[PDB]
Amino acid sequence: MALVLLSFGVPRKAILYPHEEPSWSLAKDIVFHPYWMIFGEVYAYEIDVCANDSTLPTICGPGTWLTPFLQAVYLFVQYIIMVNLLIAFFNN
Amino acid sequence: MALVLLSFGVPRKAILYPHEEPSWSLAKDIVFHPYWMIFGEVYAYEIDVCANDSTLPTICGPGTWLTPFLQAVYLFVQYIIMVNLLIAFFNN
Ligand SMILES: CCCCCCCC/C=C/CCCCCCCC(=O)O[C@@H](COC(=O)CCCCCCCCCCCCCCC)COP(=O)([O-])OCC[N+](C)(C)C
Ligand SMILES: CCCCCCCC/C=C/CCCCCCCC(=O)O[C@@H](COC(=O)CCCCCCCCCCCCCCC)COP(=O)([O-])OCC[N+](C)(C)C
Ligand SMILES: CCCCCCCC/C=C/CCCCCCCC(=O)O[C@@H](COC(=O)CCCCCCCCCCCCCCC)COP(=O)([O-])OCC[N+](C)(C)C
Ligand SMILES: CCCCCCCC/C=C/CCCCCCCC(=O)O[C@@H](COC(=O)CCCCCCCCCCCCCCC)COP(=O)([O-])OCC[N+](C)(C)C
Ligand SMILES: CCCCCCCC/C=C/CCCCCCCC(=O)O[C@@H](COC(=O)CCCCCCCCCCCCCCC)COP(=O)([O-])OCC[N+](C)(C)C
Ligand SMILES: CCCCCCCC/C=C/CCCCCCCC(=O)O[C@@H](COC(=O)CCCCCCCCCCCCCCC)COP(=O)([O-])OCC[N+](C)(C)C
Ligand SMILES: CCCCCCCC/C=C\CCCCCCCC(=O)O[C@@H](COC(=O)CCCCCCCCCCCCCCC)COP(=O)([O-])OCC[N+](C)(C)C
Ligand SMILES: CCCCCCCC/C=C\CCCCCCCC(=O)O[C@@H](COC(=O)CCCCCCCCCCCCCCC)COP(=O)([O-])OCC[N+](C)(C)C
Ligand SMILES: C[C@@H]1CC[C@@]2(OC1)O[C@H]1C[C@H]3[C@@H]4CC=C5C[C@@H](OCCC(CO)CO)CC[C@]5(C)[C@H]4CC[C@]3(C)[C@H]1[C@@H]2C
Ligand SMILES: C[C@@H]1CC[C@@]2(OC1)O[C@H]1C[C@H]3[C@@H]4CC=C5C[C@@H](OCCC(CO)CO)CC[C@]5(C)[C@H]4CC[C@]3(C)[C@H]1[C@@H]2C
Ligand SMILES: [Ca+2]
Repeated sequence: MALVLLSFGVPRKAILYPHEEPSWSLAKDIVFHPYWMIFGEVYAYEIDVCANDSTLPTICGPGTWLTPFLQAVYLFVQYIIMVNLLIAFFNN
Repeated sequence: MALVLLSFGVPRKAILYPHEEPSWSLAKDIVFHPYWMIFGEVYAYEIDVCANDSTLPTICGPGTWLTPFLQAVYLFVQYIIMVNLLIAFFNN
């Protein structure tokens, strides 16, 4: 579940923030939001940053349309596969 | 699950609110938010109170960077261990 977390956070930060200097904040940002998605937080108005109801309208830029597809795959793997695999692990 | 709740609420209130007089509101605040986290509410914009998108920007202060780590551990224990232990209890 932690490798799936990093498989999503690194491209999302890379696509949405293309103009970053090296900083230890990059370690925070690739882990932070994808972790809280395991626990119910979809960040509904930060998906599709180029939409009209977005709370991150300045992050809209070249290629940020990829991130809704990335997050759809992420949560399918996390809730629908890995959380239910973990329920099933405990039962048996 | 109730002791894990108090193991998290007391330090979060202590770290984020260091200048409190004795009041019965302290009994409320160490229980209130950690309980609603069991039920889907991550309080996404109150995590990392020193961030730019925070809804509690005046709570930023010395040592408030500890609370995202505390809440990550809390919800791992609550959903991923204790809720699934309770699903498994009912099944068997
Ligand atoms: C629930 C616990 C996880 C939570 C963290 C707390 C851990 C608490 C304690 C846990 C007890 C440890 C259990 C046994 C393992 C022993 C040490 C070890 O690492 O060994 C393995 C090497 O490790 C690897 O091959 C992978 C190393 C990556 C670890 C990164 C942690 C990511 C999860 C972090 C969470 C991210 C959350 C994001 C997703 C929600 C190999 O195993 P071994 O050494 O051969 O020993 C195995 C058994 N034996 C002795 C019979 C051989
Ligand atoms: C999975 C992959 C993860 C990534 C790996 C790489 C990790 C590299 C880590 C690098 C950390 C060091 C770089 C920063 C230097 C300190 C200054 C700093 O940033 O201060 C900030 C807090 O942050 C801290 O004080 C540091 C946080 C320390 C804990 C980091 C955990 C790393 C390992 C895991 C251990 C976990 C425990 C369990 C272990 C078994 C304070 O500033 P601010 O918050 O920005 O707020 C600004 C406003 N203010 C001035 C009012 C404050
Ligand atoms: C024991 C079992 C093993 C656990 C696994 C490993 C644990 C993960 C370890 C991660 C390493 C830690 C990442 C932070 C790096 C340092 C941050 C820093 O220097 O500055 C930041 C401080 O911010 C913080 O100190 C808060 C960090 C975020 C909380 C992480 C919660 C854990 C979620 C994940 C848990 C699952 C992880 C899944 C693994 C893939 C801010 O940046 P700054 O430049 O200081 O200031 C910017 C100013 N600004 C804020 C105003 C904009
Ligand atoms: C689902 C129910 C819990 C919900 C609350 C409602 C309770 C409803 C009713 C429940 C019926 C009671 C079942 C049996 C126990 C009898 C009384 C008792 O306490 O006995 C135990 C002492 O108690 C302790 O050792 C711990 C005391 C702390 C209780 C605090 C409540 C926290 C949960 C609150 C929720 C926080 C939620 C936060 C997390 C989500 C010892 O047991 P005993 O006395 O020896 O008897 C056991 C069996 N015997 C007779 C065979 C020996
Ligand atoms: C787990 C650890 C928990 C902590 C333990 C310590 C507990 C100590 C408890 C202390 C309560 C007494 C102190 C306050 C005095 C009354 C005045 C007051 O605050 O009024 C407020 C409401 O609140 C109340 O009226 C009181 C709430 C009573 C229920 C508390 C449950 C305690 C035990 C559990 C029983 C649960 C049932 C199940 C039992 C089996 C009204 O004011 P306000 O809301 O601020 O709004 C202001 C605006 N206004 C003026 C328009 C209103
Ligand atoms: C039966 C089975 C056992 C159950 C277990 C024990 C139950 C827990 C018992 C907790 C004790 C009660 C805590 C409140 C204390 C009194 C509040 C007070 O005096 O004032 C507050 C009134 O606020 C309220 O009256 C609302 C209290 C919060 C709701 C609690 C929901 C239960 C969540 C947890 C359930 C799981 C608990 C898990 C256990 C760890 C406000 O403060 P004030 O100073 O009056 O005014 C401030 C003004 N202001 C509001 C404008 C800012
Ligand atoms: C393939 C599956 C079936 C789908 C069929 C239908 C789709 C066909 C497939 C792919 C469509 C690719 C082009 C679409 C972009 C058009 C709009 C656009 O300009 O967007 C952006 C650029 O976008 C680019 O420059 C494209 C970047 C390359 C993407 C590499 C493959 C992505 C899919 C993975 C590989 C596929 C396999 C994945 C596994 C399933 C916007 O940037 P801009 O142009 O500068 O806009 C102005 C911005 N400004 C105003 C801020 C300055
Ligand atoms: C250790 C695990 C691996 C992590 C490695 C990397 C991290 C290395 C470890 C720890 C880093 C500790 C220092 C980081 C703070 C730097 C930034 C800073 O100033 O932050 C705060 C102060 O912070 C303090 O004064 C530190 C408080 C002591 C923390 C005690 C241990 C915490 C971790 C538990 C023990 C560890 C074991 C836990 C089990 C895993 C900000 O306060 P300030 O300075 O006044 O800022 C100005 C504020 N003003 C503008 C509002 C006025
Ligand atoms: C197998 C996994 C692949 C992904 C990953 O885990 C292992 O690989 C790790 C390597 C880390 C980087 C290493 C070095 C630096 C340089 C530093 O430079 C200080 C700049 C400035 C501070 O303000 C000086 O003042 C900033 C941080 C950065 C870029 C790390 C970011 C996180 C990274 C990408 C980690 C990530 C979670
Ligand atoms: C084993 C567990 C350890 C944690 C815990 O449970 C048991 O221990 C309990 C003890 C409680 C405190 C006892 C006394 C007071 C003094 C009172 O003084 C009136 C001030 C003002 C009112 O406005 C006068 O006007 C304010 C409340 C406070 C600090 C309690 C807070 C909650 C505490 C910390 C409880 C907490 C849930
Ligand atoms: Ca939910």
